[PDB]
Amino acid sequence: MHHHHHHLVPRGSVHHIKRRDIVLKWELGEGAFGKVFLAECHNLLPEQDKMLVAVKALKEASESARQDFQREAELLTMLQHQHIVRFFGVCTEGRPLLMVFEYMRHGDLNRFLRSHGPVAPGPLGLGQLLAVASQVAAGMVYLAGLHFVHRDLATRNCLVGQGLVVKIGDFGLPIRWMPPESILYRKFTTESDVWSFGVVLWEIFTYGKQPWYQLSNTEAIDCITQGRELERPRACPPEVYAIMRGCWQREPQQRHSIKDVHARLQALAQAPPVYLD
Ligand SMILES: CC(C)n1cc(C(=O)c2ccnc(NC(=O)Nc3ccc(F)cc3F)c2)c2c(N)ncnc21
Repeated sequence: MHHHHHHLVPRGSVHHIKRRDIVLKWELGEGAFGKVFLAECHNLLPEQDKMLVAVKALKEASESARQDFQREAELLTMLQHQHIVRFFGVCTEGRPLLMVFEYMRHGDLNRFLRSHGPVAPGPLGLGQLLAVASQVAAGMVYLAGLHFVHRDLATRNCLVGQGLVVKIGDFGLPIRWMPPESILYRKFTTESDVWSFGVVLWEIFTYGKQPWYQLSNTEAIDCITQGRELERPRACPPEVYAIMRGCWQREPQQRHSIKDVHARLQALAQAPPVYLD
């Protein structure tokens, strides 16, 4: 399950949290690897008595999922960046096994985009869309630097916190976000992650619409394999569509580097261009 991350070697140990220090509130969602709960966590940070956290409860026993749980926890503790979801540790005392993350109050970025279409309620402006995009790109620059291939970058896998802080996570094939080599040859690299970033930029600029929404799953596989490109969104300035096109070069080695994509988005976010649909 985590074999593609074998070159990543953990330094220190995973942080352990006592079960009685976690107080579950209510389910936030579930999906692939178990239920996720909002909870209060005690004695985690020396400054605060209690704080809000998101807790993932492992469903299996197993003991194949237990070995995978330990490796996953070792990898998550290695990821420390302003734009990567913050992992606090595990609770391994009894069943179920728990993973604890910093709570992000505004939830997933896909739902956030869809509810702020054409926190401060209302439509996100160009500056805000560029700030979201720049933050996701900053997280992807960090993962590329670590040689960590995400494999499922999409707005549904990003979280929004206080003050519109955006962080990348992975909550559980995502064919519509994949380049041809990933669909056809299962080749997942820093370059397939940059292609998925281009699709995330398209999601941001369409306010969370599904890529290839006009097509069935089969039609979308065929279109990606044939090389058809997603259309420029109405809210997307020409400068931003050029970034998307750079991410979508058919040849992986011709795609723009995430460092340059991030730097371009930084320049545009600190600007932004005078564009009106
Ligand atoms: C949308 C709801 C239900 N939700 C999920 C929250 C999580 O943080 C969460 C849930 C389950 N697994 C992970 N795993 C993870 O992110 N792994 C991971 C991270 C970076 C990376 F590059 C690769 C990775 F595999 C984290 C969450 C929150 N923290 N706040 C609010 N809602 C949350």
